[PDB]
Amino acid sequence: QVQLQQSGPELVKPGALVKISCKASGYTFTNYDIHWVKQRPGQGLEWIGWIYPGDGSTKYNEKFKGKATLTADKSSSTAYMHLSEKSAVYFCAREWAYWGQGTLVTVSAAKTTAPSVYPLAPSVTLGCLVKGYFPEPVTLTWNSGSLSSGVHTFPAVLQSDLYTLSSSVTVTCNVAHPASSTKVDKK
Amino acid sequence: DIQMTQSPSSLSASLGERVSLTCRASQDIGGNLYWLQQGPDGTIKRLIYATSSLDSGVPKRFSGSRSGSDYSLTISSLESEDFVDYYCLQYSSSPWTFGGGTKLEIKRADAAPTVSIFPPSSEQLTSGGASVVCFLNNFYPKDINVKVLNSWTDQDSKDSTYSMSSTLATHKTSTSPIVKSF
Amino acid sequence: FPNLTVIRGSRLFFNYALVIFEMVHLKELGLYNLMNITRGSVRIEKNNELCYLATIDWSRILDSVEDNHIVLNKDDNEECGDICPGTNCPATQFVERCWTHSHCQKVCPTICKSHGCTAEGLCCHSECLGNCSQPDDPTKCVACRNFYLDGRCVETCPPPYYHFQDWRCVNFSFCQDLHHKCKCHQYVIHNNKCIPECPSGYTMNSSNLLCTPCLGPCPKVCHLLEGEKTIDSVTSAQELRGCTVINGSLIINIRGGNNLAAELEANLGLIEEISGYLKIRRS
Amino acid sequence: YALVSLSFFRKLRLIRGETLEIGNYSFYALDNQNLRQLWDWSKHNLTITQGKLFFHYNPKLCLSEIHKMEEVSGTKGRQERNDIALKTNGDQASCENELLKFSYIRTSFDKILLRWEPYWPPDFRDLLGFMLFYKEAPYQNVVVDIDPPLRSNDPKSQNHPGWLMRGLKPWTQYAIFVKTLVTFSDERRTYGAKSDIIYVQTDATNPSVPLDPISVSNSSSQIILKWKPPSDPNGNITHYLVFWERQAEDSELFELDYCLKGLKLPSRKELEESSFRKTFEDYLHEEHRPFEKVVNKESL
Amino acid sequence: TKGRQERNDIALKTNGDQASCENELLKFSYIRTSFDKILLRWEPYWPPDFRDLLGFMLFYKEAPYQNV
Ligand SMILES: *[C@@H]1O[C@H](CO[C@@H]2O[C@@H](C)[C@@H](O)[C@@H](O)[C@@H]2O)[C@@H](O[C@@H]2O[C@H](CO)[C@@H](O[C@@H]3O[C@H](CO[C@H]4O[C@H](CO)[C@@H](O)[C@H](O)[C@@H]4O[C@@H]4O[C@H](CO)[C@@H](O)[C@H](O)[C@H]4NC(C)=O)[C@@H](O)[C@H](O)[C@@H]3O)[C@H](O)[C@H]2NC(C)=O)[C@H](O)[C@H]1NC(C)=O
Ligand SMILES: *[C@@H]1O[C@H](CO)[C@@H](O[C@@H]2O[C@H](CO)[C@@H](O[C@@H]3O[C@H](CO)[C@@H](O)[C@H](O)[C@@H]3O)[C@H](O)[C@H]2NC(C)=O)[C@H](O)[C@H]1NC(C)=O
Ligand SMILES: *[C@@H]1O[C@H](CO[C@@H]2O[C@@H](C)[C@@H](O)[C@@H](O)[C@@H]2O)[C@@H](O[C@@H]2O[C@H](CO)[C@@H](O)[C@H](O)[C@H]2NC(C)=O)[C@H](O)[C@H]1NC(C)=O
Ligand SMILES: *[C@@H]1O[C@H](CO[C@@H]2O[C@@H](C)[C@@H](O)[C@@H](O)[C@@H]2O)[C@@H](O[C@@H]2O[C@H](CO)[C@@H](O)[C@H](O)[C@H]2NC(C)=O)[C@H](O)[C@H]1NC(C)=O
Ligand SMILES: *[C@@H]1O[C@H](CO[C@@H]2O[C@@H](C)[C@@H](O)[C@@H](O)[C@@H]2O)[C@@H](O)[C@H](O)[C@H]1NC(C)=O
Ligand SMILES: *[C@@H]1O[C@H](CO)[C@@H](O)[C@H](O)[C@H]1NC(C)=O
Ligand SMILES: *[C@@H]1O[C@H](CO)[C@@H](O)[C@H](O)[C@H]1NC(C)=O
Ligand SMILES: *[C@@H]1O[C@H](CO)[C@@H](O)[C@H](O)[C@H]1NC(C)=O
Repeated sequence: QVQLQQSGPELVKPGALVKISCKASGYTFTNYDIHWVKQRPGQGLEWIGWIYPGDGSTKYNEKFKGKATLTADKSSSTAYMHLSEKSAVYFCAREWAYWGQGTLVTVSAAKTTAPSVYPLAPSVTLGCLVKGYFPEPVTLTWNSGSLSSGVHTFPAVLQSDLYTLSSSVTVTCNVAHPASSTKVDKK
Repeated sequence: DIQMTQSPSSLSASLGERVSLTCRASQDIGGNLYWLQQGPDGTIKRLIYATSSLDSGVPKRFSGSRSGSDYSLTISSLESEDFVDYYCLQYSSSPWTFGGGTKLEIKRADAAPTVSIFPPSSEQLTSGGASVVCFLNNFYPKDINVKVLNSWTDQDSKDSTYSMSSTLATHKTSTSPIVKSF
Repeated sequence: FPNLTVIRGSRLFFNYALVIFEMVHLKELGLYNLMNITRGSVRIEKNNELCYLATIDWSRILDSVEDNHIVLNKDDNEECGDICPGTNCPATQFVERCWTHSHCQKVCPTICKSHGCTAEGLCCHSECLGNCSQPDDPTKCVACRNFYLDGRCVETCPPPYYHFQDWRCVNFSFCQDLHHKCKCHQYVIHNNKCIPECPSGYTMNSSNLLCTPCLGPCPKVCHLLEGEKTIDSVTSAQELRGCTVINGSLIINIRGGNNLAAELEANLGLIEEISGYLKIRRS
Repeated sequence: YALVSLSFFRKLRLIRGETLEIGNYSFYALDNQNLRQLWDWSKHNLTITQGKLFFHYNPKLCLSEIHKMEEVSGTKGRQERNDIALKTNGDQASCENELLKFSYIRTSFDKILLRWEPYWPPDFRDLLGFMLFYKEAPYQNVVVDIDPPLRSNDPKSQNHPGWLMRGLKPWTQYAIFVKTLVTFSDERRTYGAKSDIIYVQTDATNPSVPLDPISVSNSSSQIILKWKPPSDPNGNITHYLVFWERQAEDSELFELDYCLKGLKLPSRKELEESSFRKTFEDYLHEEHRPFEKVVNKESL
Repeated sequence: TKGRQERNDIALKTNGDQASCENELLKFSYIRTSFDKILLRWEPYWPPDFRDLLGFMLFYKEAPYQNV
């Protein structure tokens, strides 16, 4: 089974440098090129460069010349990429046939912050507002998961370095934020 | 560098529809073209190599061809799982370059949004802030204007509609906008 | 290299014992202790800043300067103000000889020959070469004219010692250690010399490391790099000339060549055994 | 023995057969060990008015070529039993009918890495391997034995046979194509697959040193620098980069008394040598001075 | 190595397919010298299906020593 196992997600402070890994399985690491691609949320793919593990030989796309450095560790069968902005996903691929899972790299200066959970009500549609938290994610359910039909949970959007998420239900809001060990219940 | 011009950007289709995507190359790529599929998971799978060669276990509904500088990915008959993103990639020369991508959407009957407005919660007001939320639920097509932060859902797996949240509605289906205030 | 005194030239670079080439930034040689180049010539070429060449009398350092090739240096297109310490140096046109602005070329009385002399002009011992710390003492030489043994310059290596690398005397045990460090070159003894391999017509008497003549053709085991060798020409076949045993496998991929069949038999005709496989492909 | 094709007969369009070789043959090919082509039947037309074809002992000539000739020439129903041998024509040839495609191509200045479709004949045992051919090809008007890959399973394994070309000159176009080496089996033989000729150009890299440079001054202000181009340009040369820098006067010249009688101020085997210059050629793999980027010229 | 080879280790159809594996002996019935000429005759050979005989082939080289 040819497999490429990736790192992350990497939450980094702005200006810090980050190193992501791509652990190869099921083949002779030495004999095949490892390519790396960048993908900004909602955008397309971009080629970064490649490395031939056996040779240590490398080649970069001009637009990533100083921004990325590709290395490989033959003894561990792992490929690495050291980076120098905002969120971007980074992919690893063995000559484009086998792809890694992708590593999510988020650039933020923010500290952990618990959300403020507000019930909303003034068929019938009710809502739940989860404002000003960090980092992602939150787990939101209705009536402890009993009410799943007619639910719309909206993707979190980053507002002044803190997240906001909302949910509606058409006919109690349960919110959990791992990072802060917060668990809220609003009728 | 070789520019790969991929069209259409988006394509709405129905289950069972034959559809095709096209990649036009800047320079001759001599059939050194791949087609990649990217799912909602973000996971990329290579479908086609060498213009028309299908990768292992890639359903026979996927096929590739070329006529001149135009390279195409054709799905003979769409299955639900196919409504994802697709990208071409040339490997003829030095900087490997991709097409802009194509997103497959499910074509549905038009639907007007269910618009609901909600005044700030008493708890937020006690805290000093005030956020007014308006939900634009279960509409089709995806293009909608609201008249601040916006967050849009991806297409609903059950009813093929879309939904939007605007926090502090003009749609194809109405001549004049849907107005909600308190 | 302030004290480099002798370059023996046992092995040379295309006939040269000293090569100074495309040394961008070199202003002088400054090898002020270099007294003798025992074999070979000097090639000093294309050094655009190089001076203090005209000031060296190479006839004091080499027997034959006829084969020197000293050209395309700053010195040739006379921009060199080669000024010696006595603006004091010995002179040999009769011109003063120096290596730098602060170092003369050492010149001894002619009676001293190649042996060198002290500052007072007293001859070093006849077994010295170039210089000594004390006159007429073969234990005080900077270098030896012939061979080196036990802190002394000697005319030949006496039995039971062997001549090694044409400059030092070594005992049996030393030559034996080299031989077994291989088990590259597994060193042998021949004509009172400890040498890398037996000369043509001779083979290793295993025990005592002594070269003995071979009755008929010499046995020769050729161990192949990465256990395989592809012969695709007369040139590659020549690399196996004299082999009687191949330790490895041969791949023959000969698509042409002049004088072949005869040439292949000359180079491969003595092979008796191949330990691996023999593959003839596209020949 | 010397012929690989009969295409040298560029304008031959008719053989009348007014006279025939014994057995009534107008075209007879016997014991041509390297003959691979008659004419290129995609371009050439040849008519044979009378007589039959005879083909025996043409090991490198595919029967398809012979059958094409019958079609082109209008000799199709003329041949009798053993006029064209089934067992001594093409028996030793590459009659690859199937197409291998390159799945992957990668350049380096010195290397090319390729992958290509896996070929498996019916009795896969019959696959001896692959064969990759590459030559330096400046114009597109146009050997490695590759072990067969790892068989047994076929779920999600890039069993794509490939090769890393390592020799290669930089900024050089290479004609390349792959072939399957197989076994002529006891039944209706499997001819196999060859890839088409692809051209691949190595990357460029840093150029060799400009050769034979000469500095001259015809004037009290002018310097005429001339040179030959790098022996190994490893790319299309864009410009030459010349820097000049005035050299300060010899410090010591200001502090010498030249009235002191020593006032001489400066008036300011061949194939052993061949291989010598060549040895270093082969050994050869912030501030600002006045400079000039010399475009389309070999002088300044 | 007699019992070692398996199916298709040695090809029956791609070894010797283009060769002279003449097993039978032709004998010269007649020989005649001239200073410039040599006239020879030799046994007639006829294979089973005589149609299969393409002809004969005579080879001659100047040979000073009989080490040919
Ligand atoms: C090589 O080619 C020749 C010629 O091929 C013919 O012409 C070409 C252009 C095509 O149209 C071919 O299809 C065509 O065959 C072949 O020679 C032919 O061989 C056949 C079979 O043996 C003959 O037919 C048979 O003829 C006999 C009668 O015998 C004829 O020949 C005798 C020779 O001594 C005479 O004594 C006979 O009288 C008789 O003579 C023939 O008379 C007619 C007119 O009445 C003439 O047109 C003929 O030309 C003439 N023959 C000769 C040799 O002059 C009969 O009993 C039987 O039923 C057949 O009809 C062909 O007649 C003969 N033609 C020629 C021109 O020689 C060779 O066989 C081919 N060889 C090979 C190996 O393929
Ligand atoms: C440099 O030092 C040597 C020290 O001996 C000076 O002498 C030269 O020594 C070499 C051997 O080291 C002699 O070479 C030999 O010559 C014979 C033939 O005569 C030949 O058979 C050998 O193979 C070998 O080449 C050389 O003759 C001898 N020359 C002289 C003049 O003594 C040498 O002179 C020193 N040179 C200077 C300039 O100091
Ligand atoms: C035989 O020779 C060895 C090695 O000799 C040393 O290396 C030579 C090149 C030279 O530099 C010699 O003077 C050296 O001695 C002898 O081994 C040495 O013995 C001394 C004591 O005599 C000891 O201090 C060293 O460490 C030893 N060195 C090594 C490398 O073993 C050995 O004793 C000699 N044997 C006989 C019988 O003479
Ligand atoms: C010194 O040479 C320069 C350059 O000469 C040119 O190149 C030579 C190899 C040869 O081909 C000459 O005929 C070329 O002129 C002279 O400078 C140029 O001179 C021409 C007139 O001959 C003038 O039109 C250009 O503008 C000059 N270029 C520059 C940069 O000044 C120069 O005059 C010569 N001087 C002497 C004293 O010989
Ligand atoms: C190929 O040639 C056939 C025969 O050619 C004709 O006859 C000869 C003797 C000449 O006179 C020649 O000029 C004639 O054209 C044609 O019948 C056939 O059509 C040709 N086919 C093509 C594709 O050119
Ligand atoms: C010779 O060697 C001595 C060692 O002390 C050194 O001081 C001296 O400079 C050298 N002699 C000559 C003549 O160069
Ligand atoms: C390829 O074309 C060039 C001219 O562009 C010519 O000089 C060369 O000989 C041609 N080679 C072949 C094999 O046709
Ligand atoms: C034949 O023998 C002679 C010596 O009598 C020799 O010179 C010649 O090369 C030999 N030729 C062959 C093919 O053995």
